[PDB]
Amino acid sequence: NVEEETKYIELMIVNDHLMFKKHRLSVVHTNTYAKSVVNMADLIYKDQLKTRIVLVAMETWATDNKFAISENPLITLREFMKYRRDFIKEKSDAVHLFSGSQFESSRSGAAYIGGICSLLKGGGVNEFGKTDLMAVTLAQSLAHNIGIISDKRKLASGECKCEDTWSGCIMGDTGYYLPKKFTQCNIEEYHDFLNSGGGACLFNKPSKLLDPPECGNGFIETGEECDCGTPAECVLEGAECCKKCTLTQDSQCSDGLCCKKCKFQPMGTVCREAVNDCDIRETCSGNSSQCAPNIHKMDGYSCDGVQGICFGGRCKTRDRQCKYIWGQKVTASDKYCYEKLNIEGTEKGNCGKDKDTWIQCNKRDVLCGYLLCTNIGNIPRLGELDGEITSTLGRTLNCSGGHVKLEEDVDLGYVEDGTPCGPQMMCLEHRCLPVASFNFSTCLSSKEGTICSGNGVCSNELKCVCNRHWIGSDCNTYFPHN
Amino acid sequence: DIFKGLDSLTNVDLRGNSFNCDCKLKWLVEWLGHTNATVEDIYCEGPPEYKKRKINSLSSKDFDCIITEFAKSQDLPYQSLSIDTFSYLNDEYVVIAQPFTGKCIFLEWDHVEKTFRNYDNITGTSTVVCKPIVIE
Repeated sequence: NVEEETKYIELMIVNDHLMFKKHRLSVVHTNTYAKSVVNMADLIYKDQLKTRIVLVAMETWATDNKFAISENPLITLREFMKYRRDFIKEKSDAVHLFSGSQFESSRSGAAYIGGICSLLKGGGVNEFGKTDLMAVTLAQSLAHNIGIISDKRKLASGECKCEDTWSGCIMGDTGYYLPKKFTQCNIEEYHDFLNSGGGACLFNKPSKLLDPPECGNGFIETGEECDCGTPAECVLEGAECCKKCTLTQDSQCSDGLCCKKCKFQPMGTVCREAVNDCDIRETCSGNSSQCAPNIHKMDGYSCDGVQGICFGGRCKTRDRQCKYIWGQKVTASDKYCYEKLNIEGTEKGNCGKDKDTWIQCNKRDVLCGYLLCTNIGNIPRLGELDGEITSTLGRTLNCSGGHVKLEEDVDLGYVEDGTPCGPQMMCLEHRCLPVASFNFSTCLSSKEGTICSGNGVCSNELKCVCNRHWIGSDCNTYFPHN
Repeated sequence: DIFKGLDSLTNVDLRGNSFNCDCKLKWLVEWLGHTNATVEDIYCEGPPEYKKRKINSLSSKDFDCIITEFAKSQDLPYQSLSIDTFSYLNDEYVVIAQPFTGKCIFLEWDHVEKTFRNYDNITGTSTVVCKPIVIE
């Protein structure tokens, strides 16, 4: 399935001048050092995650640091990410900073949780360290970016623990003696993230790498007509397709799901079933060995008739917010709490985060104020509590809320932006606002007030993907075919 | 011990011949404790510990070369990280931390067969160190 498919995370490394000076000002040494670290992290990820981290590019500042460098991991991470947004433009799934400034914190590297495949969130910062040390830090940070984090609630409950009890696991504080195995909850979080639609940009094979043309490296690069890998593992997959980076008499493929038994599969086959309603099934082009590019519902499309919205391919509901923030057993409360707590109250219902004078929420809409769920546990899966978890009690409901934080300034305790409040009514700056606030673009439509001429759904690339037997770009002409 | 290769001999002459009286040459002094044949001793100019005297008058204790080597007695199969020893109850105990086991092991020397005897163990998850200190 989609999980079993080989993910390809396009990573680019940004390097500051501190470790450049520490490496005797040598460009080539830093380049090969980054290549070795990338290879080591890929070897880590290949055992379980089945994900190859392709070092698409790397930048090292031989001159000096462009922006302010501080020992605070959060401030330095923000500066690196804003520098990436301002200057870095090349397509890359993850943008990771090797921080020469060794952070004065207790955590090795600072990476956003579930932030991969994002312009302002796709990557993290890894501090200076030993080759293995920063390789482990990069592995932890990339696990963070793909939503793989140590589960605090399961740690307290003992639901899942590190099977490498010798020296702990990678997700925890980086001990000197590195382990070799990830926990099963790491992989479970990976399936949950991929099924949610996150990390959809990791399914592309780059054609250009920092590595010279190497036969059997697992990627069809420049100068290689086909690549089935080393013949040791080529027997299982693509045995007759490609041999020694060369075709076997009459052939059309090397690997890939869209090409079964080294031959082209029939047209219309689904090489990737949609994970949810936010995902769009991918069909092979009929002449491309690799599966179709990942396409999801455009940002603003609802998971259901009214409730829920797909952002970046990930569904968002109040119930989904409670599940991500608090836990699976925790579900969003009814409108009763929303209209009985957000209207007036301290620490119970608040629109904006103001400890002194809490922001009042109007009765027109109360679905963007304090996030209220049902049966909130002792501790959330991720984040921290700003004080104590708020608890509030003809129908009786167990009403609860909190102020779950994160490594970013954004507060997960409130309702995340874009959560629906009604018809085209979704959160923006802790308030229900229409689509005009977000200024969502209109896809290729021919009628009035429709999407892709009514029948058809626009993908994430703002391009229409018409339905069956609709070859027109704007879903206007019918072309029967067999 | 080149001298003893020959069996029969009555005269050996040492006159005006330099030497370096060290531990390796010490055998000669030891051989000079067994020699019987007509021999005249000459001066030896090696280390400054030896002055202008006769080698036959030397003693094997002037050369203080104590040969020290190590004999293998591998008996403990368990892995180890920290090995630390400490004198206690007139028996210097050796304490060993075993990796991947969380086992801290105590060994005491005994003269029954010239080895160390295991007598105690500790509970743990994965031992790294077992620093022993005896106070009061």
